[PDB]
Amino acid sequence: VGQLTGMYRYKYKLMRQIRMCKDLKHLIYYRFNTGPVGKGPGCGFWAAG
Amino acid sequence: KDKSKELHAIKERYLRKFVF
Amino acid sequence: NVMLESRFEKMYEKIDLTLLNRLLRLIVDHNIADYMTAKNNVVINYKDMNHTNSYGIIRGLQFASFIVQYYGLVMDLLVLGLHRASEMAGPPQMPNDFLSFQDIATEAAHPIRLFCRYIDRIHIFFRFTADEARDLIQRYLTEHPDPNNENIVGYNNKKCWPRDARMRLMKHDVNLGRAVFWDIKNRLPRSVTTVQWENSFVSVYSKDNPNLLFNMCGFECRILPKCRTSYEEFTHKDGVWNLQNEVTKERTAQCFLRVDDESMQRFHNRVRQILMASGSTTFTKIVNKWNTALIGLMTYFREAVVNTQELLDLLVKCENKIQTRIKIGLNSKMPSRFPPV
Amino acid sequence: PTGEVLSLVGKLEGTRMGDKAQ
Amino acid sequence: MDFLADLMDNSELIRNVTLCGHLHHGKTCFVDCLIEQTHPEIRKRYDQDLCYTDILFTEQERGVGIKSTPVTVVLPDTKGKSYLFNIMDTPGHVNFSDEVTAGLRISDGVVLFIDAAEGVMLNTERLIKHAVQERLAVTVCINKIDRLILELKLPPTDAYYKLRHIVDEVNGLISMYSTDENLILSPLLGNVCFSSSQYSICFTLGSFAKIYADTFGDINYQEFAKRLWGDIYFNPKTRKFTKKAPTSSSQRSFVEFILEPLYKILAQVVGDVDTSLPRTLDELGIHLTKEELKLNIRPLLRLVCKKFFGEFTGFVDMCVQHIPSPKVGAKPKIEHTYTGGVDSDLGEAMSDCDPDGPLMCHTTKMYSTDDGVQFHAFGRVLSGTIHAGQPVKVLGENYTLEDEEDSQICTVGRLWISVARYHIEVNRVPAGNWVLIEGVDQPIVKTATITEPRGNEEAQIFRPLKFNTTSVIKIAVEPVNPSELPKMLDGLRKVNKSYPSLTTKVEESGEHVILGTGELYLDCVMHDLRKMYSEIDIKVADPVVTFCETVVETSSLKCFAETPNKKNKITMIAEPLEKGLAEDIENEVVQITWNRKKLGEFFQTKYDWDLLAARSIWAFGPDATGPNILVDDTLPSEVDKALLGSVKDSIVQGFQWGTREGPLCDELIRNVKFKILDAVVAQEPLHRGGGQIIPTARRVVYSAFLMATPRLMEPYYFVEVQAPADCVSAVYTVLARRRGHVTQDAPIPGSPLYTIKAFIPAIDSFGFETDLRTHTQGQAFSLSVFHHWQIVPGDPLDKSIVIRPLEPQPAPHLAREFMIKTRRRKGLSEDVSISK
Amino acid sequence: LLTDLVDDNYFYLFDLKAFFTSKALNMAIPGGPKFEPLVRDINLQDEDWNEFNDINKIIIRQPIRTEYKIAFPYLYNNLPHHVHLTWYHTPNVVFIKTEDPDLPAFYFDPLINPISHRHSVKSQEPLPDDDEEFELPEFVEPFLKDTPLYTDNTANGIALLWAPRPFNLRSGRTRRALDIPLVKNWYREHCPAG
Amino acid sequence: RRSRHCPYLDTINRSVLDFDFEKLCSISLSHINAYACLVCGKYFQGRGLKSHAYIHSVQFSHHVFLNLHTLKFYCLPDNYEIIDSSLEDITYVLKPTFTKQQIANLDKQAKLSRAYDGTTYLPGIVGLNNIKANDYANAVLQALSNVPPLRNYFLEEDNYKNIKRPPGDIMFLLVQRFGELMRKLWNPRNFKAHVSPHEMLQAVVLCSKKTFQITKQGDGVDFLSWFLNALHSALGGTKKKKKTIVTDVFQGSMRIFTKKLPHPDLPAEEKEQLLHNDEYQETMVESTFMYLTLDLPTAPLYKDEKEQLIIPQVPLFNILAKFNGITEKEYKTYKENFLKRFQLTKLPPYLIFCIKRFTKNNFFVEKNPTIVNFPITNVDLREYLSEEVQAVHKNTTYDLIANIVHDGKPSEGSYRIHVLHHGTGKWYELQDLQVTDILPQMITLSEAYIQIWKRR
Ligand SMILES: O=P(O)(O)O[C@H]1[C@@H](OP(=O)(O)O)[C@@H](OP(=O)(O)O)[C@@H](OP(=O)(O)O)[C@@H](OP(=O)(O)O)[C@H]1OP(=O)(O)O
Repeated sequence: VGQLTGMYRYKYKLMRQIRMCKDLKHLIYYRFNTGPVGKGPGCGFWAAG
Repeated sequence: KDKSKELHAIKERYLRKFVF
Repeated sequence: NVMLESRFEKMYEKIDLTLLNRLLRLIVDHNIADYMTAKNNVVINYKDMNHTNSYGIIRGLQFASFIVQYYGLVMDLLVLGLHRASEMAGPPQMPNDFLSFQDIATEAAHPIRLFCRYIDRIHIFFRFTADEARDLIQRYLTEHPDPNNENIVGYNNKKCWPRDARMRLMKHDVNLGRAVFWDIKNRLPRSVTTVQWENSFVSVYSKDNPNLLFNMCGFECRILPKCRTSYEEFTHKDGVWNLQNEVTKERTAQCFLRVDDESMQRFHNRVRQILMASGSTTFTKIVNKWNTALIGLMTYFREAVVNTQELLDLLVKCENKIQTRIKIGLNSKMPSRFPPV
Repeated sequence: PTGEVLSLVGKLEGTRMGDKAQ
Repeated sequence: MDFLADLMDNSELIRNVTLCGHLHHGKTCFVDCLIEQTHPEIRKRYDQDLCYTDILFTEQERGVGIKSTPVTVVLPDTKGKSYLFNIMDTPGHVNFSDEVTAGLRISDGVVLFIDAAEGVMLNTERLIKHAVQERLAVTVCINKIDRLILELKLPPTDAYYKLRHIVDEVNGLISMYSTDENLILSPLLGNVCFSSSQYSICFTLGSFAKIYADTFGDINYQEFAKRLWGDIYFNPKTRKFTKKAPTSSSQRSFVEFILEPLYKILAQVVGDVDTSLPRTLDELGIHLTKEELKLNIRPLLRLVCKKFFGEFTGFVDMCVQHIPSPKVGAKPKIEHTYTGGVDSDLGEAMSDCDPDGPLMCHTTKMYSTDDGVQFHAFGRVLSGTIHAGQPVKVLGENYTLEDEEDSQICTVGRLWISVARYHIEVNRVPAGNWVLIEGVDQPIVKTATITEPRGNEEAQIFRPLKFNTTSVIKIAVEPVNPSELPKMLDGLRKVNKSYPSLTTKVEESGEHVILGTGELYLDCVMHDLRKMYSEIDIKVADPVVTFCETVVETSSLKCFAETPNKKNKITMIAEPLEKGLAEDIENEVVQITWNRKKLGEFFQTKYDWDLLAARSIWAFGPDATGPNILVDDTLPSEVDKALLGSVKDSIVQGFQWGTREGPLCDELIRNVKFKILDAVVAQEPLHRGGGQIIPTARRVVYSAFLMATPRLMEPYYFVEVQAPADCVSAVYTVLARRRGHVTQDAPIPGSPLYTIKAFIPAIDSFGFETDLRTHTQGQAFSLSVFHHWQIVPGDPLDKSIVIRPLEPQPAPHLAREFMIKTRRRKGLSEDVSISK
Repeated sequence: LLTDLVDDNYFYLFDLKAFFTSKALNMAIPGGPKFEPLVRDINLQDEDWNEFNDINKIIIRQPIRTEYKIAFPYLYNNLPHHVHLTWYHTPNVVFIKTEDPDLPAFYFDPLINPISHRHSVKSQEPLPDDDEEFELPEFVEPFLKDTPLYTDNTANGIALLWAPRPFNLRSGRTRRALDIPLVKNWYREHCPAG
Repeated sequence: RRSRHCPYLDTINRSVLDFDFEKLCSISLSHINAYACLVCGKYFQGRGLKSHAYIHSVQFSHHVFLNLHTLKFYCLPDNYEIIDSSLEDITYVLKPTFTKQQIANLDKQAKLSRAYDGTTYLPGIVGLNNIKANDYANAVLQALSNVPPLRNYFLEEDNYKNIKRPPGDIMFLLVQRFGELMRKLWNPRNFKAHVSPHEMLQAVVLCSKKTFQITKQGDGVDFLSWFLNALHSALGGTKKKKKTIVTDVFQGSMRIFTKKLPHPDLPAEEKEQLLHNDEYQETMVESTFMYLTLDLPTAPLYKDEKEQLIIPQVPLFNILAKFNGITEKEYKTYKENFLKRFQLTKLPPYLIFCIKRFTKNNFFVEKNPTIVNFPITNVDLREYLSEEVQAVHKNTTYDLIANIVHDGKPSEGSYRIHVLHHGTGKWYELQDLQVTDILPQMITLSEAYIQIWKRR
């Protein structure tokens, strides 16, 4: 959301959400891209964000 | 190295920009 | 070895004018003494408020310093005593040095071995034999019993040093420090002057305490003798005085310097009053005041800066504040990549 | 490049204070 | 309510039982089930347990029982005989074993709770051994039966095999401690009960046979229960019980009639709620409403087992049959506890448990109030009744008939019968009951005897409480503000009243040391001190263990000491004791009070000491059962035996004091034998005074012990861990890291978990539990108990060894370091002054 | 999406109470978060070399870790204020899940160490004279003989007992899609190694 | 019979014998069987074999011990009783028991008693040792010890013993230890010239529930009020008695006329109709007091025209213009003002005057330094009593016997006490340890805070 919209410029506290949304990604991606599946733009578990 | 880590731990116990 | 650093709390405000006049007539012509003491009794005025100063001395007088340097001298005779004061000052025809004695026996013939009064801050260095220290401790505890071992509560310490490098509040050492301070305080009459424990520091070096701490002239000093707890006699560290024995010409002790917290706070407040009183002021004047203050501090300490790692951060923060003040003066919106040229 | 005065706590500690003085 | 009070008068209808077992084995949950059965308005929540006896805030947060709780409730029997039960719900943690003993002394029966899946564990063995030592009746309850069904999914034959192995192992354990053959256990004997307190299942063979007889009729439930266990099979061709299997795969009677229906009901409830549960409940006669079938699996299972099994009558009948009432169970209790013995007139009167006899209470617990400023004593009445607002005489642990100094007259205020959460005020409490006495807290410290004043003056005290294990963990405790020093002391007093094994001692340097058994025990002690007793800030030193001192060689030269009177000379030598002899003294295998002819024969037989030399034994030190022995070996023709016997007592006190305060680091002395080789006693009676002999005796003891090669002894804990079979290597690694060696690693029969038994240094056990649980990610759990003193490697008197502060020293540098710092902690001198 | 954890022994010092303790005590579990101190107390953080806390009197064998000061907070550090006591030890829930449906629900899995009923000591117990005095009536049978020992749902019903919170319930209340954190238990547990 | 022939009687040193400490063992911290080693003055676990007292006897070579409770002496290395006349004084130091003949003779004493250290002192006028800067409690306790009837009541134990107590009532601990301290103060054969209230301060802290701590220094008026109210509760059975030793000595009866003042922002007709509505009319309410609180005039806030910076003074009778029908005090509240004029009914035999200092203004607390101008010999309160009760109270003359004075700012101040020796008529001030002989005239030139008056 920070890269797409850049809404953190008008609310810095919103960064707390942004840093979380990236964090969740690291939680999900490395559980997702674990087996034969590798890194790539295919993960679609969008519930957390 | 790791042997001195234990001693260092004992001694320590007793003695603008947006960042995504 | 116990060192007591303290100061007469309100000597300036408690110099009795009649007693001061008598003491001055002792050393100077009675006309001069009367003139000085009468000059110390004038009307203090400020705006709509005015009164008459009849108890303390006025420090704005040009000769007032002399008076202080005389009055404090009397306190020395009350602290050291006539015998020890004469031993320190040497014979009247062969005056001694600042810290020296005519003979070694005179040096070792009294607990008080070093003394310096400065203006109002007295530093005293006692060396106590075990029997003498024990006797002083018992004499102090006779009228000040401490069943709860509460002597450690109010004991001031130099928190700027780490726990191992600080003074260790052992029971016997703290008792000796309290005993020494009480003995010194008993000598001075409570009306002519006074010594307060809270605004004083007593540091003892023994088997328990390897470091001798004190603070003088804005310098936080700690001597750690090479004999006991010197793993390496390093010389690369430039903020460390390497004390030497004049007789053996050998490495015996090691002095660590540090800027006192009060000096750092004074410098910070000076920079603050430079900055805040800089509204309709030229940039050159602000930079000149900053340069003068910085050069004064750095050329006064010159070694205690490097060890005081907090002073470095304070100095760079103050420099950044001054540069930000100049930049805001140039333009309200702060620059992003302002140059240092 | 910012021009900000950076603290030298741990920076430039290798050299003595007698350097570059005569 | 009133029937409960009127039931106390009859001493035959009262059972004083204590529910003891290993940590987290269901004792508290079983008491919760009993409370729910007795109290209609008290029901557990569906998710959270009830934990009725867990009244402390610490217990409800740690999840572990901390203190014993009294529960006095009326329970129906199988026939319906409403008995009165005083249950002592004791903690299962080994560190709180003392808290069991406080409840074990005032109990006539023991209910050993054993987890079905885990089986016999460390604290279980310790508790059965200890209970057998106090000559108490032992009955076993296997709790958590559902773990064989809902967790292991064992076949019913294998579940029976696991239960039989569990019961047979306790039988092989009691035989190691009980000579009486009546202490055998078998569910058909009524000794063994089965239960699952999570789902409110509680049956013995008699109770389940009673259920059968109620369902079908014309069945003798006693005779049926006589054939519901073991290798006995059932033949439906003859409808008869045969010792031989009627068919090829005939299941046993227990499997077919007891385990099979329980397995099937649990399977239907947990798997077939919607399909077959109503049908099987109609078959079993259980009717559940439509809303009661909407509950989740666990509440529904608990409800359906409550309906089918009903009351906990099997537990009641087991306790009634195999645990003596106070009236019949008083005589062994008086013999093992009363110091004057059963032969005494007061002992004979107390053996009858007469409610009209002289008042004789035995307070063993001390419970704090809400505000913590007043303590209520808790004890068993053994003779007579105690009335509210009545002056009584409260003795102490040091009281003797010759010394009325330790007894203070106090007025008994209100009296309560205590049942967990609440207390019912009463006027009088007849003999054989448990009572909370208010107003007698001041003279009581740990354990006291309450009797009547101005009468029954020939009344000694009950024996001081004897604990399973020695407390060796030591923590120094100071106030953050020295101005608040008295409050801490006050708080210290309170914890000393509240923990039976706690030992608060002020040292020479002024440090107040608290003695505890383990990390959790001391953590709870400090929580109680900080939060409810002192209510002040407290500084706690790093935990350390207590050390002892021993010798390994005979003293090189005869060590002599002469009194300041310069008329009495004692020349002594020091020798180490044989292997196991010190343990024999500690275990009270032999006492100094034994007849002297056989006392020497013991050492002549088991240790081949000379009969004359063995008869020369003076006393043990530093206590009556202390592990140090003082032996006379003076030449008969050189020292007058009659004259030497005059100062024998003074030498005994000097020996005891010197052994209690060691010269090395002011600690206990163990495994040392001091031989008196020469005595020169002043012939004048007043020149051999005790005030001169005793310090001289201590000095010569110190000199002989120092000349003999000194060694430091550190406590070694015995640690058993239950971990998955994969985690054994991790436990091995942790123990090897913490200077511990594994003695055994055996699989638990009937469970994948392995039990690893090892010995660890006590001073190296701090954080060992945390290290093991964190490294194994919580799969491995450990319980540590003090086992035995062992010589620490290294020479403790080596002056050349240099100690580096803030470094774990190597092994040869341990014994020296363990001395010096300890001396620094005691305020002693830097080194051992041998010339002193 | 569900970890096959049977009991919360996995969350020994990694649970909510332990993290509250660590935040209150200004330290941090290795896998746990870091917080700004609850109270500054910088002056009291560095106390003087008292005779009580004298290091010359302290025997060091294994350094006191942050976990030790969290496992027993009232024993290992001074001033334990706003601190929480964690659950000591839930009994190890020894649940053995079936790996093949084509196997009886009540089965002696090889994971169980064999009981191995020993016959070294002949177990003797009081049992009456066999098949001579006691006879059951013809109407007396085990309570549930018609009912089978296990159905097809017995293994799955038992495995439902040792299931995460949403899946061990028979009924419940409907939640919002917002209020269901699917990955909440992923970071509540320890980070995977490597 | 080896008793009565001990050789260690010369070993006893009465100088170090301080019994003001708590009677708990210095090693086991056990309050039972407390034994004090007379050679060193340290308490131990108790007499007996393998006991801490026995260990100290065989270690320090100290033989004679005194049992704290039984008041008997023993030799521990041999453990036999000791009976000697010369030891009686020691027991009389530990448990000073006063006979009824001696109790009534304490107010007629004019002899400077001799201690063991030679520091002559007057009984009752004994310095209370400051522990942790709590001189307010020492001053209040000295003032109450100077009261003759209260002292005579507390000098004999059976006066306040064998009274029924509630099971959870720790209030007794405040009254059973006050008697001990008071009989320590009036003991004319003390080993030490001073007395340490350290034992009673523990009971004060425990009973007050952490307030009036030893370390902090609370207000003397508040502590006096709490102590007088607690002693009243501590005496009697489970239900408090109407006439305890505090009610008949300090409590008097006062009448209050509480009239509600109407809000100023009201119409005059509306004001008078509200007055007529009985909502804003006087309501006579009787009450009882332990002390009379005297409000002081506000500081002048300005220099005088002639004598700049003149200390403010007020005559006592101007302060005592309260408690009469003529004068009124507009007591202001955040809700509404009230007109409360007082009227004394029954004057207590001992009247305590608490002068209102340490007033909390809108931003902090400040002391009113106004000097109270009062006589110390003879007054008359007949003008301060209603005509109905003037006949009942034939005596209205009070003499100052005790005076509390606070020196220094309210942030940190010392509490000095001037006590009038009833036997001799002299005035002595005692600030903790320090005792001096201030002239009776110089008593009234102090910033008085609490005073005690005797009607004779
Ligand atoms: O971790 P971040 O710096 O926030 O960037 C991540 C990261 O890229 P980096 O490797 O540069 O850190 C991931 O990549 P890997 O760590 O797995 O290599 C991931 O991409 P993949 O998991 O698909 O490789 C993701 O990318 P996205 O969320 O766009 O799929 C995103 O990279 P960007 O946010 O820079 O695209």
